[PDB]
Amino acid sequence: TRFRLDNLGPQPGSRKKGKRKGRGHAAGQGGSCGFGMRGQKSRSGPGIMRGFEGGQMPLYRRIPKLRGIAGGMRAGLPKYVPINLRDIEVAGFKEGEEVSLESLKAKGIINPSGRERRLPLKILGEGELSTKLQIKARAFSGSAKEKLEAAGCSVTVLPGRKKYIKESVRKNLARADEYFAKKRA
Amino acid sequence: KGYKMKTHKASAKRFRVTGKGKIVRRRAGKQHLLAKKNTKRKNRLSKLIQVDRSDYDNVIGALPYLKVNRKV
Amino acid sequence: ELIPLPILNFSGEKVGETFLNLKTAPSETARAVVHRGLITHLQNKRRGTASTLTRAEVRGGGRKPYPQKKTGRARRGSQRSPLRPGGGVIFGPKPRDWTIKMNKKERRLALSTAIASAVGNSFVVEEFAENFEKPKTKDFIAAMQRWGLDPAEKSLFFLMDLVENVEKSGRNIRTLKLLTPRSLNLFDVLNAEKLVFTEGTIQYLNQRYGVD
Amino acid sequence: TRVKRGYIARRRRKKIRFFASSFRGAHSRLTRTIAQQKIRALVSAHRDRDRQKRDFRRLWITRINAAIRERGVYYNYSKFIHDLYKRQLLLNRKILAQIAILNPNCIYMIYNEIIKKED
RNA sequence: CGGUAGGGGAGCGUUCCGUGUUAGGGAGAAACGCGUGCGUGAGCCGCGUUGGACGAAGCGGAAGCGAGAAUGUCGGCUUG
RNA sequence: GGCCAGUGAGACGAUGGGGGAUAAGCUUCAUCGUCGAGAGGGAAACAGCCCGGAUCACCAGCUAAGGCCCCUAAAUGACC
RNA sequence: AGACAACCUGGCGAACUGAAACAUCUUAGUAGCCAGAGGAAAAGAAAGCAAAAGCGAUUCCCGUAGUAGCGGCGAGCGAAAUGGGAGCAGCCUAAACCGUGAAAACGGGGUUGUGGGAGAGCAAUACAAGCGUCGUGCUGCUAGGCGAAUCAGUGGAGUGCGGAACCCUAGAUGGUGAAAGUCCAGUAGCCGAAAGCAUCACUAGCUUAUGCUCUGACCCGAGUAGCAUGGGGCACGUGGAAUCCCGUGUGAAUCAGCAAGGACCACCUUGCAAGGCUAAAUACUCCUGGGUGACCGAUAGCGAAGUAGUACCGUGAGGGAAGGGUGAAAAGAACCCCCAUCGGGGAGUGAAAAGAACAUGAAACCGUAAGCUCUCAAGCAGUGGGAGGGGGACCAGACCCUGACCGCGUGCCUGUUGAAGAAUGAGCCGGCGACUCAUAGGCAGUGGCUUGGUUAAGGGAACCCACCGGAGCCGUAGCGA
Ligand SMILES: [Mg+2]
Ligand SMILES: [Mg+2]
Ligand SMILES: [Mg+2]
Ligand SMILES: [Mg+2]
Ligand SMILES: [Mg+2]
Ligand SMILES: [Mg+2]
Ligand SMILES: [Mg+2]
Ligand SMILES: [Mg+2]
Ligand SMILES: [Mg+2]
Ligand SMILES: [Mg+2]
Ligand SMILES: [Mg+2]
Ligand SMILES: [Mg+2]
Ligand SMILES: [Mg+2]
Ligand SMILES: [Mg+2]
Ligand SMILES: [Mg+2]
Ligand SMILES: [Mg+2]
Ligand SMILES: [Mg+2]
Ligand SMILES: [Mg+2]
Ligand SMILES: [Mg+2]
Ligand SMILES: [Mg+2]
Ligand SMILES: [Mg+2]
Ligand SMILES: [Mg+2]
Ligand SMILES: [Mg+2]
Ligand SMILES: [Mg+2]
Ligand SMILES: [Mg+2]
Ligand SMILES: [Mg+2]
Ligand SMILES: [Mg+2]
Ligand SMILES: [Mg+2]
Ligand SMILES: [Mg+2]
Ligand SMILES: [Mg+2]
Ligand SMILES: [Mg+2]
Ligand SMILES: [Mg+2]
Ligand SMILES: [Mg+2]
Ligand SMILES: [Mg+2]
Ligand SMILES: [Mg+2]
Ligand SMILES: [Mg+2]
Ligand SMILES: [Mg+2]
Ligand SMILES: [Mg+2]
Ligand SMILES: [Mg+2]
Ligand SMILES: [Mg+2]
Ligand SMILES: [Mg+2]
Ligand SMILES: [Mg+2]
Ligand SMILES: [Mg+2]
Ligand SMILES: [Mg+2]
Ligand SMILES: [Mg+2]
Ligand SMILES: [Mg+2]
Ligand SMILES: [Mg+2]
Ligand SMILES: [Mg+2]
Ligand SMILES: [Mg+2]
Ligand SMILES: [Mg+2]
Ligand SMILES: [Mg+2]
Ligand SMILES: [Mg+2]
Ligand SMILES: [Mg+2]
Ligand SMILES: [Mg+2]
Ligand SMILES: [Mg+2]
Ligand SMILES: [Mg+2]
Ligand SMILES: [Mg+2]
Ligand SMILES: [Mg+2]
Ligand SMILES: [Mg+2]
Ligand SMILES: [Mg+2]
Ligand SMILES: [Mg+2]
Ligand SMILES: [Mg+2]
Ligand SMILES: [Mg+2]
Ligand SMILES: [Mg+2]
Ligand SMILES: [Mg+2]
Ligand SMILES: [Mg+2]
Ligand SMILES: [Mg+2]
Ligand SMILES: [Mg+2]
Ligand SMILES: [Mg+2]
Ligand SMILES: [Mg+2]
Ligand SMILES: [Mg+2]
Ligand SMILES: [Mg+2]
Ligand SMILES: [Mg+2]
Ligand SMILES: [Mg+2]
Ligand SMILES: [Mg+2]
Ligand SMILES: [Mg+2]
Ligand SMILES: [Mg+2]
Ligand SMILES: [Mg+2]
Ligand SMILES: [Mg+2]
Ligand SMILES: [Mg+2]
Ligand SMILES: [Mg+2]
Ligand SMILES: [Mg+2]
Ligand SMILES: [Mg+2]
Ligand SMILES: [Mg+2]
Ligand SMILES: [Mg+2]
Ligand SMILES: [Mg+2]
Ligand SMILES: [Mg+2]
Ligand SMILES: [Mg+2]
Ligand SMILES: [Mg+2]
Ligand SMILES: [Mg+2]
Ligand SMILES: [Mg+2]
Ligand SMILES: [Mg+2]
Ligand SMILES: [Mg+2]
Ligand SMILES: [Mg+2]
Ligand SMILES: [Mg+2]
Ligand SMILES: [Mg+2]
Ligand SMILES: [Mg+2]
Ligand SMILES: [Mg+2]
Ligand SMILES: [Mg+2]
Ligand SMILES: [Mg+2]
Ligand SMILES: [Mg+2]
Ligand SMILES: [Mg+2]
Ligand SMILES: [Mg+2]
Ligand SMILES: [Mg+2]
Ligand SMILES: [Mg+2]
Ligand SMILES: [Mg+2]
Ligand SMILES: [Mg+2]
Ligand SMILES: [Mg+2]
Ligand SMILES: [Mg+2]
Ligand SMILES: [Mg+2]
Ligand SMILES: [Mg+2]
Ligand SMILES: [Mg+2]
Ligand SMILES: [Mg+2]
Ligand SMILES: [Mg+2]
Ligand SMILES: [Mg+2]
Ligand SMILES: [Mg+2]
Ligand SMILES: [Mg+2]
Ligand SMILES: [Mg+2]
Ligand SMILES: [Mg+2]
Ligand SMILES: [Mg+2]
Ligand SMILES: [Mg+2]
Ligand SMILES: [Mg+2]
Ligand SMILES: [Mg+2]
Ligand SMILES: [Mg+2]
Ligand SMILES: [Mg+2]
Ligand SMILES: [Mg+2]
Repeated sequence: TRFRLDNLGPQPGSRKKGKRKGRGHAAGQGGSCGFGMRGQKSRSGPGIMRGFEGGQMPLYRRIPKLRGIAGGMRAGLPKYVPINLRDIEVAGFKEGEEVSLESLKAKGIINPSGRERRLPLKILGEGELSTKLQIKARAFSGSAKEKLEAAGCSVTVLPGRKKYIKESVRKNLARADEYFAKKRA
Repeated sequence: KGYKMKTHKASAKRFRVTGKGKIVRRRAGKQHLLAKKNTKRKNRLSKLIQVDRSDYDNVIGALPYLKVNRKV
Repeated sequence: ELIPLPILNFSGEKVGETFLNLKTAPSETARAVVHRGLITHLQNKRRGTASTLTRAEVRGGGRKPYPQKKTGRARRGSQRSPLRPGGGVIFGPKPRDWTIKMNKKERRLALSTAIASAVGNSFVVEEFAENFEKPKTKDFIAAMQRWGLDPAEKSLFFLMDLVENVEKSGRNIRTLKLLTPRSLNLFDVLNAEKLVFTEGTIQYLNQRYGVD
Repeated sequence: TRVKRGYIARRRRKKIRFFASSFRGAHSRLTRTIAQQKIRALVSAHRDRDRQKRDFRRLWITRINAAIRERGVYYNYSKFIHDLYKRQLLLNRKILAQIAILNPNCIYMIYNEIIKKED
């Protein structure tokens, strides 16, 4: 029971031998090869387009384009990496531990790709967390931070990158705040 | 640089997929000539319908990158 | 480990015992894993050099019936084709690459399973490197025969070092393969009749492939 | 790796030709004809191994009818057989044909037993 | 347990590679010719008052891998 | 449901009908049988009528449809 | 100046085709043709990307991605930025000003961008870095040389076999009457260049060079940008159509400027067009030198293993074949006989005649001899029965050859509702001759991991391959334009 070049061999079923069409009848698909008699599908060469029915107006053409796509309204895209509390429970987090983004790559429960890399993090309530954790994320759902502050966890909300605003719009938006402030006081 | 399959684009502006993996489409005919179609009919033509099992082939064949479960 | 290994000094007496313990493929699929690993190895080795000419490569077309008989290549009224002699070759070989892929972990597994099948043969050695100074083949062969290796059967020396004297001294025996970890193949392990390790080597192998 | 067909063909052909030995004319010569002729031979063979089982019963019965008709004025094959059964004898038609030729007196006896008992 | 189009299962062979500078082989290999041999068959196994130097089995791998039809095609040879 | 084919020229026969001249081995539908893709026997021969659906061997036996003067298997049977 | 396979740049620039027709679109800025230069070419030192966080010339590979988009929104076409790698390199000039002239020129100064330079003053000075005649240098290339170790037996020949020995820093390879580490040429290893070539170092020399303060007046590439029109190209088909480049016509601004940031305007960020030049990473094979080959072996492999681009054919452009293997050694057969030569039969050479049209030598096809048999006969040629005759046996009751006479038996393929067809196809025989490969998508079968899985290019003692390489990618949330 030692291996050498000669006692080797594959597993039953692993490599199944291929049909060689056009050899013999008794074999397999001989003569016609399983293309039956004639006409377009038995002829050599590129077929007819996959989505095409005989010249009847094809299914895809007789149905109207999907809502937003149809005009060039940009498609909807995920803007956060959603995490539930389930995952944070299953993970090995001991008390006091910082969650953040980085420490979720550390334990691997999130593997970010390019688009996902460039993203922030958001927390979605599901499952019931038992521990006291220090959490950092750009956003939370309502049920999320409700369950978190119910369990005694500190919720650090990270600042998003400032939107540049020209000065005139700061003057407007501030004039507002001055109005509110002079009114309540 | 080999060749990779191309998504048939005119098929992908039409069909899409739901989270559980079934294909859906709009219904035909709510565009013009609505006045003479009753409201009830108009509502029926407003919703999203799962594509008939029959066509699943053609569709699937022309949208190779659509993630789809045929429920196996 | 379920079996010891003999450690022999340069004179051939038994100094000690070792244990080489590795990840084995579970007893059913062992054969197939190794097999696959091997197939892969040989098949990537291959260089597809076979080349033909298709119908469009072949020299000297014009599209017509031939005007006059070329003896052996055509007759008077016939159309040019693949079906002549000296015609193109339909579906002949073109230069390929044969290269396939396999999981790293799978690879490693084949290696381990092979080397762990080899424990019915293998010795260990006291790291002879110094005893060779001027390259001597005659000497190396002497040492072999003291260890119980017939310079016939194809044996494998897996060590850490290539000491130039050793390396050259073994360079000319067709049955020996002196392997660093740099070059270690499934192929050679499977091929070899007798396996031979140093101590440092056993320490290497039992670490890289060690079962946890 | 180019592969000439080599002998793989010629062997097959040869092993067919062996079959077709002693066919008159071009049936024993040309490969292409020989093929067909092989098939047809094999076919007739199969057919007539079935015909055979029909034809010897043909024969046997005929000979038996001849052998009996000699005794009585009014006696037949039909009559005979019916009489063999109502007397409970198992002899099949091959045996009665071969005993009709090769031991005639025996058949006379048998007839005398059927007669005695039907009496 | 009839079977065309057609689908599925189980196999045989050809040349080459691994084992392999293998077993065997001017005490005659391949091939060619033969068989009261064995296979459901593809074929295998045995034999040579031919032939004159290569090359199995097993366990695996790869294909310019199996012909009777193409007014196919190239040579050879008939008929008239 | 999944994977993945052919087929989308049908023929006659029984029956219900239409067109036609209650013409056509005509044509077009409807409900069935056989052929297609079915060998064997009966039909002189004879795709579509009758019997019957061929795993294979036998120099065994009983029957179906159909038959029993001679070619050619069986009664030159019986009684009206 | 001409020649030059492919690659490359520029110029002209199709059509069949796809769209199941076709006209926009596709094919494709492909082929072809012209011109041009190189061993690579081209591109290239931000009037660039980006987005409020940052990058830092060009090219090429992986990936983003068949995503954003474009499209008779049909057929189809199809990016980029971030990210990973390979590879790295930055420089000259115009103008202001100062010299010389009547100029046009020459000489100095001067070259940058979260601005520089000219102008006006005051400090620092020696090192650093870049280029390079001449020359012994180093190495390599273009001739070479030295180079270990065996004998006899075995039927033509021994390298095979049996039996003894030995070398190995050499067991690559080719040859030798027959397969060789030890017979030859060689290989490892080690030596060698008067002359020329090449990469490198050094090589007199030639080059450059800093520092701060004040000054918005002087410069910062004009028939240019832009605008109106006509187009072209950008993935992007006139579209809201930016950026890029061109015909016709108009036509600015100099840093308190100008351009870009996908109509446009404001604000901010980034950059400095209308002057040039530059190595590497990448593409290719008429070739040269090494290497390997699950490549061919005379119908194959180049069209060509012999006069091969020949013979031959064509006015010409152009087309374009065939013919390999006596033996180890010609030892190629003295001499006699038939005898005008060829050809033959002996003898002689040879292991064998293998005898020159010569190696194995299938089938068709042409015969010759021996066994049985046909001249009253109707037939896809056979088959089941087997009269009579003949042959090699050892299980002699069997096998083989022939075949009196009876029965049954409508060639094969293709293709059809259906064929023996008077339906197609094949003179015969032997060769060649067809669901292939690459890259993706889906499904199944097997493995491997599931402490989720996996690497791409890239690197590797040449390949393979250990070991790397987490950029990516797939699975972990959906709904909704
Ligand atoms: Mg295949
Ligand atoms: Mg099959
Ligand atoms: Mg056929
Ligand atoms: Mg098929
Ligand atoms: Mg056909
Ligand atoms: Mg069809
Ligand atoms: Mg076609
Ligand atoms: Mg297409
Ligand atoms: Mg619309
Ligand atoms: Mg969506
Ligand atoms: Mg993901
Ligand atoms: Mg999902
Ligand atoms: Mg509307
Ligand atoms: Mg389908
Ligand atoms: Mg051509
Ligand atoms: Mg060729
Ligand atoms: Mg070959
Ligand atoms: Mg072939
Ligand atoms: Mg006979
Ligand atoms: Mg049955
Ligand atoms: Mg069946
Ligand atoms: Mg079939
Ligand atoms: Mg074999
Ligand atoms: Mg072979
Ligand atoms: Mg041997
Ligand atoms: Mg033999
Ligand atoms: Mg061979
Ligand atoms: Mg055999
Ligand atoms: Mg075999
Ligand atoms: Mg020889
Ligand atoms: Mg073998
Ligand atoms: Mg063989
Ligand atoms: Mg081929
Ligand atoms: Mg032929
Ligand atoms: Mg003809
Ligand atoms: Mg011919
Ligand atoms: Mg129809
Ligand atoms: Mg019809
Ligand atoms: Mg048809
Ligand atoms: Mg009818
Ligand atoms: Mg009717
Ligand atoms: Mg009625
Ligand atoms: Mg009437
Ligand atoms: Mg009627
Ligand atoms: Mg009719
Ligand atoms: Mg009935
Ligand atoms: Mg049919
Ligand atoms: Mg039927
Ligand atoms: Mg019938
Ligand atoms: Mg009948
Ligand atoms: Mg019936
Ligand atoms: Mg039955
Ligand atoms: Mg009866
Ligand atoms: Mg009768
Ligand atoms: Mg009567
Ligand atoms: Mg020139
Ligand atoms: Mg010129
Ligand atoms: Mg040149
Ligand atoms: Mg066109
Ligand atoms: Mg056209
Ligand atoms: Mg095409
Ligand atoms: Mg078209
Ligand atoms: Mg068309
Ligand atoms: Mg280069
Ligand atoms: Mg250049
Ligand atoms: Mg720079
Ligand atoms: Mg610059
Ligand atoms: Mg990059
Ligand atoms: Mg780098
Ligand atoms: Mg740089
Ligand atoms: Mg200067
Ligand atoms: Mg700025
Ligand atoms: Mg400034
Ligand atoms: Mg100054
Ligand atoms: Mg020498
Ligand atoms: Mg020597
Ligand atoms: Mg000797
Ligand atoms: Mg020996
Ligand atoms: Mg010799
Ligand atoms: Mg040699
Ligand atoms: Mg050397
Ligand atoms: Mg200034
Ligand atoms: Mg202009
Ligand atoms: Mg305008
Ligand atoms: Mg304009
Ligand atoms: Mg345009
Ligand atoms: Mg534009
Ligand atoms: Mg720009
Ligand atoms: Mg841009
Ligand atoms: Mg502009
Ligand atoms: Mg232009
Ligand atoms: Mg200006
Ligand atoms: Mg900029
Ligand atoms: Mg400028
Ligand atoms: Mg510009
Ligand atoms: Mg510039
Ligand atoms: Mg340039
Ligand atoms: Mg030839
Ligand atoms: Mg040739
Ligand atoms: Mg030959
Ligand atoms: Mg003579
Ligand atoms: Mg004369
Ligand atoms: Mg003579
Ligand atoms: Mg003689
Ligand atoms: Mg002699
Ligand atoms: Mg010969
Ligand atoms: Mg007569
Ligand atoms: Mg006669
Ligand atoms: Mg006759
Ligand atoms: Mg007869
Ligand atoms: Mg008949
Ligand atoms: Mg007849
Ligand atoms: Mg017809
Ligand atoms: Mg015919
Ligand atoms: Mg027909
Ligand atoms: Mg017809
Ligand atoms: Mg032919
Ligand atoms: Mg004909
Ligand atoms: Mg083939
Ligand atoms: Mg296909
Ligand atoms: Mg494939
Ligand atoms: Mg696949
Ligand atoms: Mg699995
Ligand atoms: Mg790699
Ligand atoms: Mg590399
Ligand atoms: Mg590599």
